[PDB]
Formats: sequence, structure tokens, C-alpha cells
Amino acid sequence: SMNPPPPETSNPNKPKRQTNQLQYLLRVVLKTLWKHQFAWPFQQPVDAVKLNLPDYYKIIKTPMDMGTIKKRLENNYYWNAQECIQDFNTMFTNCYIYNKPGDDIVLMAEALEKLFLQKINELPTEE
Ligand SMILES: CCc1c(C(=O)Nc2cc(S(=O)(=O)N(CC)CC)c(C)cc2O)[nH]c(C)c1C(C)=O
Repeated sequence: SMNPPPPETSNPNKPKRQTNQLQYLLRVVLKTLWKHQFAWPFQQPVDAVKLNLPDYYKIIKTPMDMGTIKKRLENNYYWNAQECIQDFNTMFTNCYIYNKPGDDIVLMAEALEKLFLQKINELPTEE
């Protein structure tokens, strides 16, 4: 099969707000992970056609990646911070589901998740 379209990132029928937690998720959390030496495989959707991974989208039906999360934040897609945290968690579990343990991609995902969890523990106070 061809790749699926990427996840939706801007929905004009969704309400929009700025919150301290959402701003922190973009400016501190996403920004910090994005610049990590292991971020690159997670900066865009998996191109399963070009990577010749024909079963990727047979196994992974809720794909997610940081490029998508960044666009969601930039376009006010999320109302609650948990929606964003959930997308990060989906990205990491997809990696753990599809890949064999001990693969480099898994070790990279683990390092990113550790950094993510550290940053998530310092979320600012809710309004
Ligand atoms: C291992 C596949 C994968 C990636 C990934 O992105 N791998 C990848 C990307 C590129 S590439 O992005 O540079 N590239 C050239 C533009 C794509 C064709 C190259 C050159 C080699 C790679 O192994 N990410 C995730 C989450 C996964 C899995 C299955 O969990």
C-alpha cells in the first residue's frame, strides 16, 4: 500500500486557546526533544514506502510523530495538554510495538522518552 496521509494538524472547527501548559509543551518540551541527536527519525511520519517497510501501517494504525505534534501545537489543535502528551506517548509506544527490542530505533526512542518524562514533570501550573 501507499503511505497514509499524515495526521490532521489544523481543524478550523475546533475551538482555540492558549494556556501556560500548551505554550510550555511547544517552547520547552517539543523544542528540546526536536534538537536531540536522536530526534531525526521522529521528526516526520514514517515513510514506509521509501523505507521498504510494507507492514508498518498494517501494524501501526495510530501513527504519530513530532513534526505532526509541532504543527498541532502551532495550529491550536489541542485544547488540553493531555491531548498533546497522549500524542507523544503514542509515538513512543508505536516504536515499541513495531520494532524488535534492542534495535537502535528503540534505544533512540527510550532516550527521547526519558527526556520527555523529565520535561513533563516540570509542567507549569494549570489556570
Ligand atoms: C526504522 C524506521 C523508522 C524511522 C525512520 O525515520 N527511519 C529512517 C529515516 C531516514 S530518512 O528520514 O533520512 N529518510 C530519507 C529522507 C526517509 C526515507 C533514513 C535515511 C533511514 C531511516 O531508518 N522512524 C521511526 C519511528 C521508524 C520505526 C519503524 O519505528
